[PDB]
Amino acid sequence: KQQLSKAAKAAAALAGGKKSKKKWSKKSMKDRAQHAVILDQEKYDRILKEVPTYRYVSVSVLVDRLKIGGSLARIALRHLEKEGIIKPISKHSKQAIYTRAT
Amino acid sequence: KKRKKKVYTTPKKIKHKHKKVKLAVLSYYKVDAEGKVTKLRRECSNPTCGAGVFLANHKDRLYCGKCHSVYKVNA
RNA sequence: AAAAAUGAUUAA
RNA sequence: AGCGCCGUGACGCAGUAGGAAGCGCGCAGGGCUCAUAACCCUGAUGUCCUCGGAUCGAAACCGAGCGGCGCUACCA
RNA sequence: AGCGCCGUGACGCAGUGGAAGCGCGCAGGGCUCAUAACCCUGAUGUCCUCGGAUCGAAACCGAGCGGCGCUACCA
RNA sequence: ACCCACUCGGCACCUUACGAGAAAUCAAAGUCUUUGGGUUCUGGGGGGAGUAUGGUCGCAAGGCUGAAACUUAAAGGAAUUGACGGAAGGGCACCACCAGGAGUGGAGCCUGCGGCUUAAUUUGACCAACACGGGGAAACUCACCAGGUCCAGACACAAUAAGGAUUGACAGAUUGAGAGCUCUUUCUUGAUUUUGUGGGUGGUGGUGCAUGGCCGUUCUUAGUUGGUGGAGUGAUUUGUCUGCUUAAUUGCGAUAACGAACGAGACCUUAACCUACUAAAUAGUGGUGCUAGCAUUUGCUGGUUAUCCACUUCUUAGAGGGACUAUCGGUUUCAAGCCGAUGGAAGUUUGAGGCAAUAACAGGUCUGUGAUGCCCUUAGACGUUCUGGGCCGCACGCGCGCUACACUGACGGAGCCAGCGAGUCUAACCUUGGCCGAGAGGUCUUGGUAAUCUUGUGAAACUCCGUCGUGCUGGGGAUAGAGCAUUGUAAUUAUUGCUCUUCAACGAGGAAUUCCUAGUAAGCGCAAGUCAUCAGCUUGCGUUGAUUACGUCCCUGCCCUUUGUACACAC
Ligand SMILES: [K+]
Ligand SMILES: [K+]
Ligand SMILES: [K+]
Ligand SMILES: [K+]
Ligand SMILES: [Mg+2]
Ligand SMILES: [Mg+2]
Ligand SMILES: [Mg+2]
Ligand SMILES: [Mg+2]
Ligand SMILES: [Mg+2]
Ligand SMILES: [Mg+2]
Ligand SMILES: [Mg+2]
Ligand SMILES: [Mg+2]
Ligand SMILES: [Mg+2]
Repeated sequence: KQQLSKAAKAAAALAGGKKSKKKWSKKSMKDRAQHAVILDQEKYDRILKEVPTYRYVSVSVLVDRLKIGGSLARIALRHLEKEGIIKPISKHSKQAIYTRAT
Repeated sequence: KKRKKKVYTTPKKIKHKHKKVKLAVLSYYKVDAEGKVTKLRRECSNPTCGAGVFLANHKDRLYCGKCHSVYKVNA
């Protein structure tokens, strides 16, 4: 076919090297979301108060409705199951399902 | 595939030729007036060297020729 | 019944 | 006739305000092709019109010649 | 002789004292057997030079360069 | 006004040509080399050119009449076969689309190509090149570059040829080198040879556009050919087909064709089904029949073809059987067939393959071939070996891929499961087990020439239980630093493995584009090929196992028929 001249090949290579990274996407980022992994007194009172009347209890709903990390959600959830104010339905790792007691 | 010619950057070196000396009966055996003869050449120690081995002479060493051995004269 | 141009020379 | 200009490979064009020349066609040789053409690479090709001057050094500055360009050329 | 205007990307041209833009051209990818068209993307400028005023000039001032012009009438 | 029979004249039709024609065709285009009814006009290869000039007519536009110079090997007619059509009809395909799935194109890295660079960065290939040459190259391979050797210059002729014709050489320069290659002095063998002229032998030299063979493609479709007969002057055609049907030129059939051949089918391999035969410590199971270890009103294991016996269900391989769309209900030019249901292991030819026609491509390969013509080269070799380097080189562009962007996840502990393989005695192959080591590994034995051993390849994805917590985060693991090992003579330009450290882009990717219809897609690993070492590749194997569609010709193409053509180098 048509061979390009050396100057044209150099121009193309230099253009490719100078070229910026054309990311072909719209990059939208959500804002910083923090959850108090450390459990202070006010958050514990909020737990002991409003965790009852919750129709559905799980790590995700504890995270969404209360700014606590998944680790604190899991340990506090098992603590509430020990206190017996929530009864289980399906017991399984990676997914917990809990409702009101009695 | 078009090829170039092998141009050489060095002088050609000569294949060696055996040196031509017409002295092969002169410097080996000598005849006394009576006729008694004892070879002046030495003998290779190794049995597989031959009685007529005719160890050569150099400036500082002795060369065998067959067994490629090296000796000294003041041993 | 939308639009659709082009394709070097020679070689039974 | 005057006043400005210009002349750089075989052909055109680029220098610049002095430290020796670039580009494009053409030529030749390569790469591709059955072989070409186009294309690509490389090389060659300019004693910068001639002569003279100033300069350490001129294709660039100054003078002459040659050739071409442009403008000007009683008077009532 | 006197006077006026122009010079910006390869080309033709805009341009508000806060670093320059339109159209083509060019470049990369795609589609096509291939080129064009087409689609998706990029890049290109001592703003004729050299100094000055301004914090900062493409614009203002001074020169220098190259083009375009205008007046050129009464005798 | 209709009907029947006629008749003259007219516009025309249908059949066949007896005849004519180059044919298309023609009741005239017949009565024509068997050439003559009368008469008018026109043509003489294609262009120049219906042009120039003159004349004539016209208001003009232009008309009528009308050359030559020059130029050229065809231009043209009719028909045949193919090819093509933004032509028609009928079928068809996930290398086409529809409904979708998974992607690729974006990122990092691996690999191949181009280009740059280079001493060389060897080279072929541009749907049908680009993880292709089984091409994952440290030496070799190797074909490239910088150099050093050797002839493996058979044979014929001639010349040298009594120390010759010729080698080999330890030591010192010398060369990267312990190559006497070149030399520095002189020893060994002895018509094996040296030299030149013919010739021959080699060449990963060139030419695949000189060729063979092979392969790929046309072309995954259903197509292809002759004998005799028919049609045609002929090239050619019919057979070989309008309809229906099939995946099929598969059939039902129609029929100037009849009977035939290749391909398709049939065939062979392979996954399924066989409580039916043959059997088996190299496949098994069971009797616990022999002892027992554990728990205890009976289960799980250890030693079982000399510590025995029985049986082939699981397993294997021999001979077979089994499916033929069986039966039934529908539908049909009621024929080929097709759609449902019932049985059956199996009802898209049951699935998947192997083989696979005529004709061709200037397709690829001379670098697979002691396959090969011709050309070139042949001692300072384009021969062949040795050392080193290169093939990997990086401003860049592209094609296969691997790993990812995470919670349907990562990490940690545990549960715990395949099938295909392969593997040493002309020597170190597959490795149990024991011990040391964090690991990679190291050491001592064992078994296996193999349904016996590695090995139940205890693979991974997967499942459970915990840590993380939507933060480029503990996702990702690029780049880079330091050390420890294995292969190999040789690891630097890092073979690879292991440990610690660094922890980059990457937030699901523009235009665009690939593959696929059921045990399929996809996910997941394993084995084998190359292998001394090296998988991100390929060839297979199993594991987990979707969605969507049973369609159409819209796009991209294929087959048949009709048609048009100024194409045949074939749009
Ligand atoms: K495609
Ligand atoms: K194909
Ligand atoms: K992927
Ligand atoms: K070598
Ligand atoms: Mg053409
Ligand atoms: Mg004529
Ligand atoms: Mg090599
Ligand atoms: Mg060929
Ligand atoms: Mg036929
Ligand atoms: Mg390579
Ligand atoms: Mg991190
Ligand atoms: Mg491979
Ligand atoms: Mg065309």
